[PDB]
Amino acid sequence: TNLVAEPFAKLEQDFGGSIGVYAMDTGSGATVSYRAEERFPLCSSFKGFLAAAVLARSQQQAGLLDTPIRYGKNALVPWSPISEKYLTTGMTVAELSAAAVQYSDNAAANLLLKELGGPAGLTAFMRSIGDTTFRLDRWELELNSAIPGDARDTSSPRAVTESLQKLTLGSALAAPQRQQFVDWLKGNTTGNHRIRAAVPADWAVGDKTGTCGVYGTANDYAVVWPTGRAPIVLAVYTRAPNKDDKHSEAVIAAAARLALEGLGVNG
Ligand SMILES: *[B]([O])([O])C1=[C][C]=[C][C]=C1[C]([O])[C]C([O])=O
Ligand code: NA
Repeated sequence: TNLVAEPFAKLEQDFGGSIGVYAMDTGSGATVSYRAEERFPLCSSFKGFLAAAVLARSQQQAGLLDTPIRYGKNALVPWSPISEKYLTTGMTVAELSAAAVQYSDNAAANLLLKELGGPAGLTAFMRSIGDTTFRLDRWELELNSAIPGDARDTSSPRAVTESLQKLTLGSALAAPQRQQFVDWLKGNTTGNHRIRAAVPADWAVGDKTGTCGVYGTANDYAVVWPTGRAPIVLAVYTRAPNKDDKHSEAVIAAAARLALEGLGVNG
C-alpha cells in the first residue's frame, strides 16, 4: 500500500475539500490509498451497484431482464434522459438498468430500487457480497443532499473498489451476468472527463459516475484493463465543506492519474 507516495493532499487543498482514493492492482494486489476508509456520499454512483443487484436477481429469474416495465409521468424524476423518451411505451428491466448506469437516469433508478425492495434491499445485496460499509437510505433525488457528517447514502472509496472488483472480476456474479455488468459500465456516457480522462485510448475501461450537486461532492469508480497486465479497479470520491462549493471533474481525473502513477502503471 502506497509503496510510492503521491501528492493527493496538495490536490485536495487546491480543490478546497477532501479527495478519497482507493486503487487496486489485481495482479500483484498492490494498492494506492488516500482517505480510503472515510465515508463520502455515493450520489448517482449507487446506480452501478443497483444494476449489479438486478443482474444477481436475474440469475434466479431467467425472464427478469426482458420484463417490460410501464410507468406513469409521476415516475419521471428530473434528469431521466432515456426513460422520458419511452414514457408512452415502457422499457425492459435491462433497458432501465443500462439507462441508470450509462446516463444516470433517475426514473430508471427509482423503478429498479422499487423492484429490489428499496434502499434497504440494495444495501442487503451489498451485505451479501461482503460489503459492510455501503449504505443506501433514500431515493432519488433526496439521496444527493451530501450533508457533512451524514452517513446516509454513503460508502468508502475502499469498499466501493472492493465491491466493484468482486462484481466485475470476482465471483459475486455468474459469468454471463458479470460480463453484462462490465459491458454496461463500458458503455457509460457520463464519465469522459473523470477516470477515463486519465486512461489511454487503447485500454478498455468501464465506469460509473456520481454528482450530488452540492458540497463539492462528485465521484467516479472504474475497472480499467491496461494492455499486457492485470486490470486495475479504482474509486475516486470528493466532497467539500460548503454547500455551494463546486465539484470538479478535472480533480477526479487528476486523482486517477496519481493513482495509476502510484501503482507503477504506465499511462
Ligand atoms: B446522481 O448523481 O444522484 C444524479 C442526480 C441528478 C442528476 C444527475 C445525477 C448524476 O448521476 C450525474 C452524474 O453521474 O454526473
Ligand atoms: Na475529510
